[PDB]
Amino acid sequence: DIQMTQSPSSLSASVGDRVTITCRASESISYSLSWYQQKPGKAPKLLIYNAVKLESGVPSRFSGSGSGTDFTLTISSLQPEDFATYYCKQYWNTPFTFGQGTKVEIKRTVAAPSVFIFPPSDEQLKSGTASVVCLLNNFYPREAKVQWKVDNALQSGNSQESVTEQDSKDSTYSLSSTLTLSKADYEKHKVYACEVTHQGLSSPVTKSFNRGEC
Amino acid sequence: CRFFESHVARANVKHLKILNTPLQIVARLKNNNRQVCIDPKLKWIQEYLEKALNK
Amino acid sequence: EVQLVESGGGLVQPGGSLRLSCAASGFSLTVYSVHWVRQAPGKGLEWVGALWGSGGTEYNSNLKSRFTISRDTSKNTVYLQMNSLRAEDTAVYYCARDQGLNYGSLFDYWGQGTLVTVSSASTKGPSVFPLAPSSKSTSGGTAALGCLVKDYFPEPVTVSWNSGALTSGVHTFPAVLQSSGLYSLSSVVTVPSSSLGTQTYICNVNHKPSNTKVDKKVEP
Repeated sequence: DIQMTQSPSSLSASVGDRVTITCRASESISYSLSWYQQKPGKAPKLLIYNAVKLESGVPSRFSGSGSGTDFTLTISSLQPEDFATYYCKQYWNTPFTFGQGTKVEIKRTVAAPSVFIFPPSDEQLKSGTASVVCLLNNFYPREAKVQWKVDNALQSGNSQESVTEQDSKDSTYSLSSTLTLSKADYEKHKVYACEVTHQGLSSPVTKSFNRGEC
Repeated sequence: CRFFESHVARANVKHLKILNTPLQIVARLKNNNRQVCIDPKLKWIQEYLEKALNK
Repeated sequence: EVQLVESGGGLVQPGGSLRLSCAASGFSLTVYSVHWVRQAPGKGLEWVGALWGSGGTEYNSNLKSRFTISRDTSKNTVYLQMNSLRAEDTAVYYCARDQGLNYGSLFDYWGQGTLVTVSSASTKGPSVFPLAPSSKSTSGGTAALGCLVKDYFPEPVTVSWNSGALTSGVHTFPAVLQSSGLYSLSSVVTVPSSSLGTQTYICNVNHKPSNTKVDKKVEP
């Protein structure tokens, strides 16, 4: 069984940079190798087949070469919409086998996150659980720090973070932070604050609300 | 035969068909069921013919 | 105009069975071969098996024949029968048409994908809560509102805004499995704080495995 392997697993380059992705086979596959592009939540899109053939409709900034056990996909000029995971597929022998993928991220100028704080709605409080949500919007790089302060006390072990995939147009991210505590614990405090530290921030931004207000 | 179809994957070949001089090798393809003329001097054809002749 | 549509995805118990469909239009199964490919969540792609136009079947040997690929030419539809499922069989299941080039099998047309989850857990519908866009006194930059889709199983959940009228500014976060074993996500949207005082924002949550659909209007 031919196993395909790719290098590297991830990479980040700028708009206009040449980028290559290696595909190795555990065994000779001649020229029977293809390249697939897959954006988040979507199906793979065929790019290169027969090692070097570009299929109709695919921009010629994509290019392929190689033979035997070594193959390579070249993106000659990176575009913001190139954000995707790139897979190589071998159709020389059954079972047809895919590489584990290569993650391509777009490098861009530092963008500071716009921050928002959301109090738990009264409709939710009925069930007995409060969810406080901090929203970090449209920032780059993706590395950010978010701390929860409840009446100026540092929280730990209650929050959960989630990040969106990179934007296909402006290459930014968005991060949500959810603080989860019971109805009892929520109603024994006042100030609920979200402190955000980021590279685009000259100074950490803090968004906060009280309790029981409009 | 004729000319030789280039870069046909082995996994796409159902069986081989040797014609009586009209080497003439024809491959039956699995994905589209066509009959394609294969290149006799390809390495994987020479190994395929050995498995059939019990060698 | 070639269009592939999967269906039949949903929750299954371990050891259980399931069938998927793939209705193809714009081309004939008698001419073109069709393949099944699966992808575990956050993982790689795995070729399940092939269905030729001739047409016989080709399978991936590593699946232990716990799957069966079938065809009904009169419906121009392909099937995949899944038997004695494991937790590891939880994946998005695509079908793809074989381009039919002499080179070999190449997937030129794909379906949207359908998600099979294998778990002993019970189905639960999402409670929908509003994330109120409190200004709270600053209006000039973009305001932020959304919905809190909490406590549901299993994936996926479809979130929209104003029946699709809003196509920009919306971030629907990937669900995060909580300690309870129930998924949860939020769907935010940045809109001009100028209105607000005019535009009415509604979120459209849909959870097919639970048969529940909730329309929640988010107001300041």
